[PDB]
Amino acid sequence: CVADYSVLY
Amino acid sequence: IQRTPKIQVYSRHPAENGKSNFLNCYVSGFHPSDIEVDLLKNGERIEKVEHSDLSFSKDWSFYLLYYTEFTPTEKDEYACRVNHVTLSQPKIVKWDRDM
Amino acid sequence: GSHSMRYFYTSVSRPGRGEPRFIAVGYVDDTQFVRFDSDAASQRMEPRAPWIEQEGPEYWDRNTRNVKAHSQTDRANLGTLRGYYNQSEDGSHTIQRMYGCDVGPDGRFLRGYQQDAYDGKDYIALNEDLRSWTAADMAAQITQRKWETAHEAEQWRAYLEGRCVEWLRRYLENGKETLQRTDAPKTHMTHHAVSDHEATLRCWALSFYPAEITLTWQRDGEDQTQDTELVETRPAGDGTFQKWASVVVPSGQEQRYTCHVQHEGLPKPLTLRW
Repeated sequence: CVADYSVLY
Repeated sequence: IQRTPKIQVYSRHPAENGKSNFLNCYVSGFHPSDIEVDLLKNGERIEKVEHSDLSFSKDWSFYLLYYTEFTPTEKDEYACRVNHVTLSQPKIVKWDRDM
Repeated sequence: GSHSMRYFYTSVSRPGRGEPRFIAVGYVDDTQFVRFDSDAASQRMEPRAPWIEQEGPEYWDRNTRNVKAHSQTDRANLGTLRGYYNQSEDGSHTIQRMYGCDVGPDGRFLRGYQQDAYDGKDYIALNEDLRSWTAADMAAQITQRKWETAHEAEQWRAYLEGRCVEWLRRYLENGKETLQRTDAPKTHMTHHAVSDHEATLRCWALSFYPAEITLTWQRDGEDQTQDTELVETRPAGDGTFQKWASVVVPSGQEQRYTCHVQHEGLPKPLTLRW
C-alpha cells in the first residue's frame, strides 16, 4: 500500500 | 555522472533445440534511465519484444529485462543490441549458448 | 528469514517533449507486485503478481489516487530543484525515491526508510530513528529546514511503523506460496578449451529464489579469486534467478578445482568438481 503522505522539497 | 550499461544475453531455460524457450537481454548498472534495446534474429529486429518495469538498485543505477519467446535451432543465431547516451555506437552482444 | 516491502519511484523530465515521465514499482523481497506508468493508457496502478489480484476495488482506487498525487508532487519537485541548482531548462533531470519497511523473521518491525536522489546521487534521507533527516549538500538542507519547521517526520513515521508493516504482513500471508518459498539452485559445470594449455571451468546456479547466493571457487582449498569471472546475478523472467562463475585452469589440473555454492534453500552448501 503506497503512502498517503506527499514529499515536497 | 553517467554510467554505462552492463549487458547479458541468455535464455530462460537451458537451450534445447526445437523446444520453446525465452531469449533474455538484461541491462543493468546504467544511468540515466533512457535506453534503447533490440533483440535480433540474424541481424533483423525481432518485433514482439516485451520489457519489465523500470526500477533501480541501491547505488541508484537502473536495470531492465527485455525478452521474447523463441524456439532455438542449430542455424538461427541471436543477439541483443543496445544504445545509450554513454555509448558511441550501439553495442551488440550475441547469444552464446554457454554463457 | 527477514522480509521487506519497498516502493521505487523514478521521475524524468523531458524538456522540449512532453511533461515528465513517472514510473513507480513495488516489491516484496525480490518479487515485484505493483506498477504505475504515467505514460500508459490505463492510468491505473496495475497488478504484477498473482497474490495481489485478490484485493478489492477500494484497494486499487486508493493506491491509484495516491500514486498519481505522488507523480504530480514530483513534477513540482523537479522544477524546485532546478532552481536550487540554477540549471537550465534544456536539460533532462531525474528524481528517484525508495521507501518502505523491514520485518524480522518473527514478524516484528525492524526498520523503516526513505531515501531520495537527484541525478543519481543522494539528495536527502530519513534517519533510522524516523524523526530527523540527513542531507547531502547545501540545496538539500533547505529541504531539511522546511521539513523540520512543519512536522513531516511524524507523518513519515506513522506510515513506516504502521500501515507499511501491517500491509507487508498481509502480503506475506496471501502469497505464502510465492513469497515464503525458497527454490534451491539447480547446479552443474561446463568445460571449454581456451587452447591447449588452458581451458575454462564454468559453474552454474539456475532457477533459484530469493536472489542472494554465493559461488566461490577453491583450487585445493584457497578461495581462488584470480582468473575467475563472476557475473552479476540476473533474472530468468519467471520469478527465479541465475548466476555463474568461471575460472581458467591449465589442461590437466581440473581435478584440483572445486566450486562451492551456498543458498538459503540448500540443506547444506554444495560442492562441484569436474
